[PDB]
Parts: sequence; structure tokens; C-alpha cells
Amino acid sequence: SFHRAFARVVCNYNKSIEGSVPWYQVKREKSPFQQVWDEVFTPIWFKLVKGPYERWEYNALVARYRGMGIMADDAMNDKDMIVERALDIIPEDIRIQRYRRMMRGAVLAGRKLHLPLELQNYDPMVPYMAPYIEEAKFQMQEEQELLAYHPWDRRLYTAGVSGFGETSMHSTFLTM
Amino acid sequence: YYWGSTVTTEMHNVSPTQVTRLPNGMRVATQFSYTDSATVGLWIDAGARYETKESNGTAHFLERVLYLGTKNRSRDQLETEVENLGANLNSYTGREQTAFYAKTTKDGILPCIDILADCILNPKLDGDEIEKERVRITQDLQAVNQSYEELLYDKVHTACYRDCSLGQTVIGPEENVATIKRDHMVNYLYNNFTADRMVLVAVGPVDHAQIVKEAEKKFANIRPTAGPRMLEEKPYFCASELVYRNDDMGPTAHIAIAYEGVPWRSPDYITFMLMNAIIGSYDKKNEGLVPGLQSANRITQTGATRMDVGCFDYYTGFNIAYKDTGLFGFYIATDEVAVEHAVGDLMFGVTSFSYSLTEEEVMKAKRELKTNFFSGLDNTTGVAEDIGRQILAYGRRLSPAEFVERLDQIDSQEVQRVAWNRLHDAEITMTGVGPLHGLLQLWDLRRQTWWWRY
Amino acid sequence: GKSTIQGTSYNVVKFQQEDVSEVVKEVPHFQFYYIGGEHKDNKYRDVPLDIPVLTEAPPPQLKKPEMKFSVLENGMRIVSVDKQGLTSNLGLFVHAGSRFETPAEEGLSHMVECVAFRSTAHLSHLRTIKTIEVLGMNGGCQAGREHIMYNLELLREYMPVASTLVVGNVLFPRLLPWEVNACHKEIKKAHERLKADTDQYVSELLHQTAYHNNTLGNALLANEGRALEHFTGDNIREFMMKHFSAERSVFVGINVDHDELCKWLMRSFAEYVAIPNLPRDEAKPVYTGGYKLEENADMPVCNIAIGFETEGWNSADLVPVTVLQTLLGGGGSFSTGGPGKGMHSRLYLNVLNQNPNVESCMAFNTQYSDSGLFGMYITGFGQEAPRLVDIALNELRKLDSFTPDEVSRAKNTLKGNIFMNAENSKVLMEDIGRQIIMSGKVVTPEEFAARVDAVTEADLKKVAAKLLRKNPTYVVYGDTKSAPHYEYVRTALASL
Amino acid sequence: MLTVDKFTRAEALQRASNLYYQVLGTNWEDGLNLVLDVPFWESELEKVDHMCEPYLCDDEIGPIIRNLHETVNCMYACEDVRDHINELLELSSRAEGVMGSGAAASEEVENMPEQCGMVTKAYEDLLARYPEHHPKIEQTVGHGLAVLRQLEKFNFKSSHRYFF
Amino acid sequence: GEPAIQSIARFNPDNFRPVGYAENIPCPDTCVPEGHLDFRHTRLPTWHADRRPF
Amino acid sequence: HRPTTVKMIDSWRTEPSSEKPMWYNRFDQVDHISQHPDPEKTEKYPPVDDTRKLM
Amino acid sequence: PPIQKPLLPSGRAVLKHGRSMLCSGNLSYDVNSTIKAPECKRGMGFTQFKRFTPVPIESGVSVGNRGWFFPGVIPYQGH
Ligand SMILES: CCCCCCCCCCCCCCCCCC(=O)OC[C@H](COP(=O)([O-])OCC(O)COP(=O)([O-])OC[C@@H](COC(=O)CCCCCCCCCCCCCCCCC)OC(=O)CCCCCCCCCCCCCCCCC)OC(=O)CCCCCCCCCCCCCCCCC
Ligand SMILES: COC1=C(OC)C(=O)C(CC=C(C)C)=C(C)C1=O
Repeated sequence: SFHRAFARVVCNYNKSIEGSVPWYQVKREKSPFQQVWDEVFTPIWFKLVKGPYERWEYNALVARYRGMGIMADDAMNDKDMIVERALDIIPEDIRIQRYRRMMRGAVLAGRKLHLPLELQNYDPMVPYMAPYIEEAKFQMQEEQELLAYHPWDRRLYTAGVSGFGETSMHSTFLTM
Repeated sequence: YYWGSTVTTEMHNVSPTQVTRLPNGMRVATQFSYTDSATVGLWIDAGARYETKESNGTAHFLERVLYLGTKNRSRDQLETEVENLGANLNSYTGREQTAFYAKTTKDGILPCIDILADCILNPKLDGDEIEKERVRITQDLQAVNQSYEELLYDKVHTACYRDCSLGQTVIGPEENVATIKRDHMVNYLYNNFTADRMVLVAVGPVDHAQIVKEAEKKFANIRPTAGPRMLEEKPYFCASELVYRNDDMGPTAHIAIAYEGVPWRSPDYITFMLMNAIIGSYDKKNEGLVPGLQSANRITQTGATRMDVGCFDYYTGFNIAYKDTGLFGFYIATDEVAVEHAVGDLMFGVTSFSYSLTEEEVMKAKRELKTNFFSGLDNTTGVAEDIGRQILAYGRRLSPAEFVERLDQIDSQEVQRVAWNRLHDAEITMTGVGPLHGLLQLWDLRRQTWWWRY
Repeated sequence: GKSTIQGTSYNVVKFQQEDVSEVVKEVPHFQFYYIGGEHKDNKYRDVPLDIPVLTEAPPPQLKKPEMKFSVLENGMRIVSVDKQGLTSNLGLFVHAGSRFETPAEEGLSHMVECVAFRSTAHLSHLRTIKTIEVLGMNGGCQAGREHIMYNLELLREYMPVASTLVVGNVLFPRLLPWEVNACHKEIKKAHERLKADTDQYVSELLHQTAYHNNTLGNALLANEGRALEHFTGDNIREFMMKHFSAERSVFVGINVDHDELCKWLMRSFAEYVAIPNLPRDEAKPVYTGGYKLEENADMPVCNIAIGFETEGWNSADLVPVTVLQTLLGGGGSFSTGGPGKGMHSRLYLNVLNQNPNVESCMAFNTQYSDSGLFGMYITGFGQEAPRLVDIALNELRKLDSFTPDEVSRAKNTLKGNIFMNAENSKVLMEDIGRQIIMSGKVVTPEEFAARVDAVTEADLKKVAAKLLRKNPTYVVYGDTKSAPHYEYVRTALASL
Repeated sequence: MLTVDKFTRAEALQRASNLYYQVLGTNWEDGLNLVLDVPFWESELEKVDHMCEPYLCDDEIGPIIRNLHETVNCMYACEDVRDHINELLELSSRAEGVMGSGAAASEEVENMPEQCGMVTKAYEDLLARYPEHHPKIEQTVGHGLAVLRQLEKFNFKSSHRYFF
Repeated sequence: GEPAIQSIARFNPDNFRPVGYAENIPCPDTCVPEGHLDFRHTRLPTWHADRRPF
Repeated sequence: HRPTTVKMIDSWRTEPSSEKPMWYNRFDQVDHISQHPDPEKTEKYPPVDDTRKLM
Repeated sequence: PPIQKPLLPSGRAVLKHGRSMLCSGNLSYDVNSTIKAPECKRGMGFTQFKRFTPVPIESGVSVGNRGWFFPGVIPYQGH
């Protein structure tokens, strides 16, 4: 059987790369060719295109946040599952101010108005969600590794779920 | 796939079980252990299966009256003597095997051998004792006085083995219980309790030579042999349904589904033990360190998700083996409205063995199977049961090392081969008690033994 | 022996610094993933089980088990026995039970149990429980009145992992706010599990009535109302800092090599600081007696218990009162016991055989470090309660004298119970851990047998007289609408 | 085994007894007998095992199955040793050369004294392992060792009973 | 030298906040800032005629 | 949850956050959450009159 | 070989609160013992099906709540 042979090849190739250091944890010296490229192109490209373009975009983004009166982390959409899992565990103090800012932003945006300049002198790029994003990612990675390492088989279209993995009832068209 | 040998040095460090056959044919098996307590008993190759339809129930009655006085003692004297020794006499009766074992201290080993020999060889089956026990047996016979797990255990045999004596129950029908007399019991003793069918097991601070000498002296006058048992064909497995619909006994339904299993000595028996371990058991009221929603057991995990409530209040696999047949299946205790999901999931789990069983689940099951078997050999009574049950079943006791050696060979592929041969597209028997509107017809459940996918 | 702690000598295990690279080499091998594999057909597929297949087995190496005692430099005592079984039983006992709770700290001991095996400094909650599962280990945590135990039953080969996991519950537990809040569910489950066991529920009622709002009386389970206010990670940590310390902890291991267990436990505490030992208020129990009539509308049966205070485990009355319990014995109509199963105990012969209306009558003997409860537990139909109490009182009045035959039978049965109970490994583990916590010493089953043989009728009379002088504790559970008043019980026992 | 065929205990007994005597009667020394027959024996043995699984404890079928298993074990073990002896003798014959002249002769086994000590040990191990199959062991391995004895002078216990 | 239980407690995600958080995060008291139109300004005078008929 | 997916993968070209944080990685750590300064009772940066003076 | 224990390990303490190995009676047959060998009133074998968990079954008690609902609130179409 040729499948049994492939299973040995896969088993032996993975046993030979256990404990390997990830590519980003290896001290890496750039190739001489890359070094020449990074001394001619990168400098000029930053001074003429990247630098100005990305400052133009960044400054506009800061202004838009200041007009809405919101922080950068407020802009995250909770349809993303990492954001949702983080928002479960934020403290109430952070949670209360986050809601009020988002509410004011939507009112202003809907009514085509902008926050009074008196209230716009703040740093919108303060990463207040960072601790909880990292915790959420850790929790999700554990679940991924310890509970979702195989494409499991389940009875299909039973109990209001397709059996293909989703956990909420009536969350697909075919599950109505 | 083969992942190595799990046999360890500690597995070899166990005292050997010495088995010798006395001239009369009685086997004497002993294992020494560094304990201050011992277990000495007689494991007999008798049971309900070896009774006739008209005499069914005699063996159970006899087992209940054997300790109620001998021809050389009385019930008060016998109970007083055992208590003075700081010992206790136990006994059980099954379909194919029976036992009469005493748990005593070191100084009570030989004295208890004398007590057990007198009870087995010279039982004083007094009429008064019989009549009082007739009332107790009759009350127990009432299904109202029987648990639902006991009821479904018996009905599984009734449904699966309609053509042979394995379908008979141990307690017997009420008609037979009403008519059993001393002569019935005396005949049963004469025909079944013979030396060739007995094993004397001694576990503890014991010496094989001394036990053998005492055994030969006390069991000298036992009947050497009885006629060989009539040769019969393989017990026919009847794919039937025996459901007791009762909407006046509460919300919980008890359902048992059975496949045809394998005999004790089958090469596939250990594979069926592992498959039983993979099914496992789960109770909502004792979930353990790991919750159902995050369980490694696939049946448990999928079940815990159904309707955001869980479709298994309780379930367990079962693997029952006899000399020439066996039963393999699962037992469920679940809410009435959940029965369709519960039976569907457990059948999907058993069908999955034949298609998509992961190495991870097998390896976890091996460890929990070995953790259950070894822990059962902790006390002397556990060892004694293992010796007596294993000599009757196999003619020898399998060592822990041998069990692990054979289990190492079994992998996901071996489970798949056995399941594909015996459990896939196989005939099933369903039995149940309780509110079972959700339980479908047998043919509907039997189609769930194969998949359209894969 | 290099150190004597509370009357027992221990061999001191010294902390050593070893590289993670070198210890990793000694960790048991296991895989969570199997990504491919080497196919190998089952060689025994055609071999019936009745045919032996194993050859050239190494000769066995049997050693008489002995209990060995060691202590780490942090003060954690390690006590192990190796019966050469193939499954081990590792347990960690901490001297922090419900008795050490202040009224404002009600239920905190149970809360610690509820948060067991959650996230630690070096392992998430999911990873701890999935490891225990994949390795086929069972166990949990139980909080008592004097101690809290973390136990794991495992195949001996995986002890290095289990020891680490158990110890992490007490060394660097992360009591993260959202993980603790998920454990509020366990309180309701605990109450249901307690109330289901009628005998244990009536025992909880006895202790609460016996010792009024003090140490042993302190409720064992937290309530699910006002107690949830302080069911917080911060509150639990403060409780652990007060009571949980290496000096108050004892790691017991059954069917484990002592030197190996000590090594791995040493490595677990070597690079970390355990909770420092601090003085705490340890007040002797105050026995008040009293009565409680709890009604269970669903039950038609009446459970009656009459108890008296005993000096406890550390007294010289321990063995004599245990002989008295076996002498009075008891039984239940539900059970059909064969020879040697208490059929000739005084309660069985005087109560069960002569009173068909009595459903069950038994004697109970709880034992704690410095106090205990002894008494009779009788059950029957509700309307029978007045007669049930009279039967119980009459038996209490017969403890003035004992026949020589009864004493000998009780002593022999007690010795049989001791030896037969000891062979169970989980029982032995719990007995050792609870012994050291209570007394700091372990009395072996054989030594207890020697004490049992020295009990005379004079000792039984003396102990019984002392018990009967205490104010009775009178608990009625179930159908209480016909039970006598507490003063009737008191007046009957006033003569004694 | 994957099959839907059903057989009575009498039919199961007949099939097992037929296979047992067929194996025990076939001449094991001739290699072509085992090479040609073993494929048919293995197909039959799988079917016999499946139908006799219920009757492993039977008083008639059980002994037949146990003897049948033992005979197959002895058949495989004896064939292995004689196969190695045949290898040794064919190495020796090739060493003689073409026409016996030595013209195109292969190199001649150098550890032949030691290769004969290995075989004789195996022969004795078979005798102990299979005490109820000595007639078959002597037919195959015993006679094989007698042929080797004619080439190399070595000592084994039964050498005198082989006219050496 | 700190007890390990105390050391890991300090690393709860709640014990870390960005520098300058309290001096930068907007804490709104209303969704209608001063100078923006609301119902107070758009309310008709109390002598207005019924606007249902139209 | 509905059929959903997160790109929780080991990239071949982009480093994880633990190696290269993309936020301004300067935080203040306290022993207890209560010790953090209160935003509502903390003075904010002074207001400006021109958008070119905003910090 | 035979399996003498349920597939679901108890995971609880054997000895009861306050009871020791000296005063627990005989754990092999005592009524309060958690490891008492069951009674063969109707024969041996039913222990392979028996539920050894002491707490009586509560039919339909929820165990599949991932924290999406409060107690007493009925999910509607899984939301
Ligand atoms: C007028 C101008 C015309 C210009 C024409 C050419 C323009 C090409 C533009 C795109 C390529 C730029 C250069 C690429 C250099 C190599 C990149 C590489 O290796 O990437 C790995 C690298 C993985 O790094 P990573 O950061 O870990 O990725 C994370 C992702 O989230 C991944 O998420 P995940 O973890 O879920 O993984 C998803 C998976 C998804 O992957 C798949 O779905 C796998 C299957 C599809 C792709 C591979 C097979 C395609 C078919 C090959 C031929 C089969 C012949 C079979 C013959 C059988 C005969 C029997 O993908 C991967 O894992 C990475 C590969 C991404 C797909 C593309 C791979 C091939 C790159 C080359 C594209 C074609 C260049 C043609 C040039 C023509 C001459 C100028 O990928 C990236 O850098 C990101 C993706 C960049 C490419 C996006 C492509 C979008 C799809 C359309 C492609 C074609 C667009 C133009 C069509 C114009 C005419 C229609
Ligand atoms: C002594 O050398 C030879 C043999 O060994 C006995 C042969 O077998 C044979 C017989 C084989 C054939 C093909 C006639 C020949 C011819 C031979 O030269």
C-alpha cells in the first residue's frame, strides 16, 4: 500500500524537525545583495514615496479618530473572534468608557458632525486593549492545539447544527 | 501505527501465580502478597446457563442458603465462628460462573478453608431456611424492587439469546421460585459443584504447599467429576427489540443497545476491551476534571453540545464475554426528549471505529484501560477475583506484562479491521424501559451502523 | 533521620540546581499528536488468549513495602509506601480546612477546592486538564473540616508529570478573575451531592449542632448567596497566604519510588518560593450540644441521630471508643449480610432482630485532631419516631456493662476491619495524610492492632461513662412531625 | 474475518480436522510441498479460525484447534532451519566449481564450523519447543543436519542415531 | 525572594495599562457635545399650531 | 458561534506579536487593579485652539 | 482479563468526612462505604451497566452552556 509508505515519510520528516527554532528567532545576517538593495532603494523610496504616503495616511487616520472622539482600539469590529474573546474579559471601567466613546462617535458620524476641537487634544493610538488581545490569543491557541487538531466527524444536520463544526444552532442557511 | 512497547520493569516485578491440579481435578491457584489480610475462596464453573428451564433459579437459591448452616454446624455457630476469626464470607452467582470467597486475616486462612469446604460439601438445606429465603427471593423477583440497570441487563440477554440458556435469568421465573425445594438444590450440588469445575484461590500471606495440603484434606470427598456438558452450537444472536414503554415512571429513559461480541478466548477480545474503553462512560453529575464540552472522548464531546444542554445524562459501554459468545454495546440513561440524539450519537461513535478513529483516542483509551485494570488488582479480593475469573475463562492467568504486550500490538488500524468485520453493517438488539416515544424502530437504528460518507 | 518534625524524624532532601536541558532527558516520554506512523499488523491477530505468547520474562524482584519519610528544605514532608503496584496514588494534604475560617471568611475552604487545577504560572487550565486526561489519570480535590486534599491516580510511569501538576495548585496558582467566576457553578453542585447522601447530610447537621458556630461546626460548603461576594481570586489568595504553607503541607505517595518522588518534588520547589509559614489562630472546639429538626417534604422516613463529644484522635480514648463502635456495630434491613458482616453486633441483635419497624440502626464515630462525635443513628417511618428514640435511649443505657464474649468479638472484628481496609491504596493514602495532619505521626495498621488487643472491659466502661456525661446532640431529618422534643432526650440521658 | 458464511459445529469440526491432518501428513522436507501448499493452508486456516472461535473451549473442537496451531508453528520453525541448511549446502556445492572441477568455483564458507554449531542449537531448540512433533523435526531438520555432517565433521547429540 | 503566588498575581492582564492612559482616554459625558443641535433647540414654541393635520 | 475562521497560522513572512509588537510597547504595571489612576478624575492634556497645536 | 471497575473513575475521596481507616467500619460491606462490593440480589453482572455516581439523575440538566446564557433563560433558535 502506498498510503502506508506516505505515512512513514510524513512521520519521519516531522520527527526530524521537532524542536526547530522558528525563522523569526534565528539571528539572521542579511545577504550582501539585500544589503546593497537596502542602501540604494530603501533610503530613496522612503524619502520620496513610502515616507510621505504613509505619513499622509497616518495623519488622516489620527484626525478621523479625533473627529469621532474615539481611540484606535475602539475601531475594532467585534465580528472578529479574537476581539470578541478579548471583550469578554476587559474590566468594567475600561468597558464603560469604551462604550460611551463608541456611542458618541456613531452619533457624530450619523449626524455629520465632528467633536469640538476643545476635546480633541488626546493621543488616539494608546493600546489599551493590548493586554486582553494577547490573553485571548493565548486562550484560543490552547483550544486550537488541544481540541481542534483533527477534522472531526459528527452526525450531520442534527440538533440544529450542520455537524461540520459550528456550535450555534440555526447559524447557516441550510440549518435555517 | 506502532509507537513502541509500553511494558516496564515494574510490570515484571509481581509475585507469580502458582496453579497446581490436585489428583481429583481441582485446581489450586495462589499468589503471595505482602499483606496482613487474605482472600480464600472457590470459583466454580457453574451458573444459570447450566440450569434447565424448569430448574432455573435453583443455583441462586442454593447460593443464598449455603451459609445458613451445615451438617456439622448451625447458622448461629457458623456466623459466630466467622466473626471470631475476624473474617467475612461472601458469595455471588452469575450465568456462567459462581464464587464463594472469604476475606479474612492471616491466621484465618486455613480455618476459613475448613468453613468453606463444609458449606460447599455438607450444606444443611433446612426447610425453614428455604421458606424464609423463598419470601426474600420472591420480593427481589418483583421488578418494582429491581433497579432499571438490573432490569435492562437481564432483558438484553432475554432478547439476544432467545434460543439458548444464556437468555435465562439468575434469580429465575417466579413460577420456579415458588416450587424450588431441597431436592432441587441437592441435585444441583451433586451435578455442578464437582472438583473438575472448582478452583481454590488463595491470595495474601499464603504458601502454595500449605494451601494445597489443606485443600486436598478438606476436599477429599468431593465428587471427582460429572458428565461432560452437552455440546451445543454457537448461541444464536437474535436481532430483536424488547422495549417496556412506561410514561408513568418519570422523565428518565433507560436504553441498552447490543451488538454480537466475542467469546473470552477470542483473539479479538482485547480489541473489544479497548473499543469498550474508547466508548467510555460519562455522567452529568460526575464529569471529572475535564468538562464534557472539552472532552477527549468524541462521543462525550459531541453529546455535551447537543441543544446546548447535553444528550447523555449517563452512558457507559459494556463488553460481556461468555465461553462461546459475547455482547458488546452501550447503556444510556437520558431525558425522554433526548433519546433520539443519544442513541444516534453512540451508534455514530461505534460506526466511526470502522471508518475514522484517531491514534490519539486509541492511545488515551489504552492508558485508561490499563489504569482501570491495574487499579482493580490493588486489594487481595481484586486479585482473587482476577485469578479465579481468569483461570475459569482462559485456563490460566494472563500476566500484566502479557496484557500490555498484546495491547501494544492493537492500534487504530486493528480496531478498524475488527469493527469493519464484526460491527459495521451489523445486526443490533435494542432494549429499553421508560418514556421511549423518541426511540425509533430497530431497523431505523440498525441503518446507523454504516455511513454514506467515506 | 536528619530532622524531627512534630514527633517524627525525616531525612532532609537538599535543593539542587540542575539545568532544564538535563532534567528534560528524564521526563517520561509521551506524545499528544501522532502525525504519521509505521504500519505493523497485529502479530497476535490469530493467537487465542488461552495460548501464552510472552517468553523470557525477567525474574521478579519483590521487596517488603516500608514507609519512608523525607522533608524538603522548604518544610514540605514527603511520606511514601511502595506496594509494587502498577498504578500510583499521589496526594497533597494541606492543613487548611473549614475549621480555620472566620465568620467573614465563610466557605473559603470550599472555594479553594472549586478553583483546583485551574491556570497556574506555567500551565493553562485547559492544558492541565487535557494532560491529566491524555495520560489516563483520574483525581480531584476535596476540602474537609481540617484539611484539603489534591489527589491523582496514575500509571506509575507518569509520576514526574503528576507531581508537578498537583504541586502547582499550591505553589504558583493564577487565580485569574474570569476563571474563578466560572467556578461559581460548583457550589450548587456540591450542595446537591451532599444532600443526596442522607447519611453524610445528617452528619453535617450533627457537627453544626454539636459545635455551634465554631471550628468543627463551621459549614463545610459555601452558600450561593452572600458568600459569593468574596468568592474572588483576590480573596482566595489572601486565604491561601494565611494557611497554605510548605510547613502545613504533606505529599503522600502510594506505589511510588520514594527517592524518585523526592527528586521530582525537590525540582518542583527548587527555583520557586513557597508561601511563608505564619502563625494563625488555632482555637479548641467548643462543644455545645443541642438539637436540629430538618424537614424534607419528599422523604417519608425519619432519620434520628443522637451524638456525644469524644476527645478526638490524639486522645488515649481513640482505640477504646472504636472498639465500642464495633461492639455496638449495627446494620440495615436494606442489606443482607452473610456471616461475619455484623449480624451479631449488639445493635443488630437487640434492635434490628427485635423491632421490625426499625429500618436501620448504626453507631457512628467521627474523629478529628482534638475532638469527635460518637452516637447512634436510627431510621424508620415518620410515625414511629417516638418509639425509635426510645429504642436508641435504651441502648445508650446498656453501655454500663459488656460481656467477655462481646468484647472479644468486637476486638477481632475491628482488627479484621483495620487490615482489610488498609490494603486499599486510596484508603491508605488518605489515612496517612490525615494522620500526619492531625497528629504529625503515622500509626501503622499493625500498631493499631496491638492497641486493640489491650482494650479491656474497664476501658470501655470508662469511655462510655465520659461520653454519656456530655450534653447530647439530637438531630432529626426527614419526617420530623412526630419526633420527641430535645428535653425528652435530655431527661432520659440525665440519669446517665 | 470478513465473511457472511455460516457453519455448524459439525462442519467446523470437520474443516479443522481436515486441515490438521493435511498439514501433519504433508512431507515438510520437500520445499515445493510447503511453498505450494502454505498459501492454500493460510486461506483455510483463516476460515477455520473464524468458524471455530465459538468452539475454542469445546471438548472436541478445542483440542483440534490447539494441535492445528502447534503444527503450523512447528511447520514454520522447521522450514526456517532447513532453509538455512539448504543455503549452506548450496554454498558448498557452488564452491566445488563447474562439473566439480573447480573451474568457476565460488568462495567457500569460512565459518562453516560455526554455522554448523548454530544449526545444531536451533535443532535442539525446536525439539524442546515442539516435543510432540519430533517425527517432523527429524524428517526436515534432523536429516538436513545429517547431510551437513557429510561435509563437515561436527558433533550433535543425535549424530550416532544418524549413522555418524 | 517573593512568594511565587504573589509574583504571578502581579502579571494579571488587568495590572498592565498603557502609559498615559488616564491622561489621554476620552471620557465622554454625552453623545451631543456642547454647540451641537438637539431637541432643546429644535423644540417648537409652546404657542405653535398643531402639526398633526399637516 | 456561526461558521467562523481566524487566521491563527504560523506565517512564513510575518513575525508573531511576541517577537515584534506593533503597538507602542510601554506599559505601567501595578500590584492591584485599584492602584491604576482614575481616568475620570485625572487632568487631561491642555486644550488647544489650532489643529496644528494638537499633540 | 475482566474489568472490575466502572469505566468512569469516581475521582472522589473514599473515606467519608471525619471517618478514618480505623473507624469507617469494614469498607467491603459497610452501608456508608463508597467502595462496598454491590449486592447480588438478582445475580452477578449488572455492575457493568450500573451507574455508580451517588447523586440522582436530574433529567435535562444543562451541561452544554459555553457561558452564552444565564440560568433560567430559555435559548431561542440557539440565540
Ligand atoms: C499584468 C500583470 C500580470 C501579473 C501576473 C502575475 C501576478 C501574481 C500575483 C500574485 C503572486 C505574487 C508573487 C508571489 C511569490 C510567491 C508567494 C508565495 O509563495 O506565497 C506564500 C506566502 C505565504 O506567506 P504567509 O504570510 O504565511 O501567508 C498567510 C496567508 O494568510 C495564507 O493564509 P492560509 O494560511 O490560510 O493559506 C492559504 C493558502 C491558499 O493557497 C491555496 O489556495 C493553494 C492552492 C492555490 C495556489 C497554489 C497552486 C496554484 C496552481 C498552480 C499550478 C498547478 C498546475 C497543476 C498541473 C497538473 C498536471 C497534471 O495560501 C498559502 O498558504 C500561501 C500561498 C497563497 C496562494 C498563492 C500561491 C502561489 C503564488 C504564485 C501565484 C501565481 C503567480 C503567477 C505568475 C505568472 C507569470 C507572471 O503567501 C503570501 O505571501 C501571501 C499571498 C500572496 C499571493 C496572493 C495570491 C492571490 C490569489 C491570486 C493569484 C494570482 C493573481 C494574479 C492573476 C492574474 C491573471 C489572472
Ligand atoms: C558436479 O557438477 C554438477 C552438478 O552437481 C551435482 C549438477 O547438478 C549437474 C546436473 C545438472 C544438469 C542441468 C544436468 C551438473 C551437470 C554438474 O556439472
